[PDB]
Amino acid sequence: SRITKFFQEQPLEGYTLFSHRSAPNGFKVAIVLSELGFHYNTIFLDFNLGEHRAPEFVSVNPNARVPALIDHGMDNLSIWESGAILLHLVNKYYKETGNPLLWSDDLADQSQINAWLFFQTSGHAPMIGQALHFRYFHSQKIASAVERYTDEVRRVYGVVEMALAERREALVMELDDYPVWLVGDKLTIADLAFVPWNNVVDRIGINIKIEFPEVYKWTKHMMRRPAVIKALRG
Amino acid sequence: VEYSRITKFFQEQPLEGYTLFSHRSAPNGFKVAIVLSELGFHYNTIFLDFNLGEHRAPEFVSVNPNARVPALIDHGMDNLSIWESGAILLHLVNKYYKETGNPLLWSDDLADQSQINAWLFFQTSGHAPMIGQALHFRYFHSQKIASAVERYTDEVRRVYGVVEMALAERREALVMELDTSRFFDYPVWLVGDKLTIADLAFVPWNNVVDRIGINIKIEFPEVYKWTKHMMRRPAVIKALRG
Ligand SMILES: N[C@@H](CCC(=O)N[C@@H](CS)C(=O)NCC(=O)O)C(=O)O
Repeated sequence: SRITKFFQEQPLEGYTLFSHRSAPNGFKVAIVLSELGFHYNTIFLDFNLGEHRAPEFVSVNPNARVPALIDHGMDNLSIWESGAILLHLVNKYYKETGNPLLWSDDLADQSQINAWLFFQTSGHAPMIGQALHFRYFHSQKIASAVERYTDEVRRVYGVVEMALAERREALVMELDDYPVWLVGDKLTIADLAFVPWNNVVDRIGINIKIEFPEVYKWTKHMMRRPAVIKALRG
Repeated sequence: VEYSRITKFFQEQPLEGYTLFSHRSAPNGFKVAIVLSELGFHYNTIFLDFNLGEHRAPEFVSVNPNARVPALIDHGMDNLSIWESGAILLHLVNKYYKETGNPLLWSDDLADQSQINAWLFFQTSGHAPMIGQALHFRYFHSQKIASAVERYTDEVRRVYGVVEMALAERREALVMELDTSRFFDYPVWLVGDKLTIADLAFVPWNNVVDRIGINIKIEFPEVYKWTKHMMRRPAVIKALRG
């Protein structure tokens, strides 16, 4: 219950992140949190000891998974889905700052960003997770099952790859080496949501540098960003 | 592969309003319709013929790069195009909010918005997909894999447990909040003690789970009442029916 008295004298400001030393989705919030300049504690839970299943924590995230973020300033608000946490942070920053950093003050851009973000957490992350399970942890080796998800994951990358190619193509049509982004010709939580998972697809035989050119650049760019490194060391 | 029809659509696009690209067996398609309907937004639905490869129409893969449904076009906003059911809902509730002043199925307070998304993502991230895999192995995979079918059926029963537990707490709340009992059948919601897109998002699928052998009414009491109130609403009925 190391989480108990952590709930009897909580901070007056700042944030407390609930992640795991390997949870890619946990890294999603770290990166965004660092990028926006928010100061935050980080509590790494141990799945094996079942800590993400203990009472005091599912009181924070009923689903009992990571990440989960306590917003101390907002009277210790609890947000749990990584996607929910990102939209909360960029919203929170735009409200305090007046500058849509990693976000957008335009409605059509927000929709396009939410689109790529929902697509990421629902069509990209889950499938990868599934691919990982059948290749490394499922109670039995079943190729058809692994192929299913690795294939789907390639379908997804093909989607983003073609998307980035059109953006590039659009840029290059500037005949009178630049980074490309999914929305608004600017980096947003739409792009950063993919990096944590992009760095792990090799464990399932997907070579981005060889298979997805525009994606390799897109992600080489994000990986070179301090915050992404400044919090990817586990 | 005949999408000569879909191509015609993109040359003569309506002035303003909304067009929805869905399919008669797409729960997520109806999740959109249901909300598009609760907010009073008029719209025409195009049911893409996947068998004819209409979802591969170059014109359609520009609106929705992922060639999947739903997909909503906001003609009013210069034919803008949103493609994730979750992204479509948020578009609607925000659009509705700045155009009326009243956040129907939404919330005007930052906190409540975070809590609504939480459930919303949970529904699009952990609910729909697992139900899609359970359904896949139990019915369409290339071979029988009982362990794969059990794995996903369990996840669906586990996520349902989360919602059920969530709704149970909300009930206990209201109760010991005016009984200082009859109020054991007063409508309850996930956030703000009001119906929101957080709640509605689930109804389309909640009628799909019998196919994987889950009996909500017998196994999820709180969920059962929850879905039944939403099902009695005129706007919901019109949506699922059309
Ligand atoms: N839909 C959630 C997924 C949460 C999730 O599955 N998190 C993983 C870590 S990436 C976890 O908690 N795994 C522990 C387990 O499954 O027991 C999100 O995107 O935040």
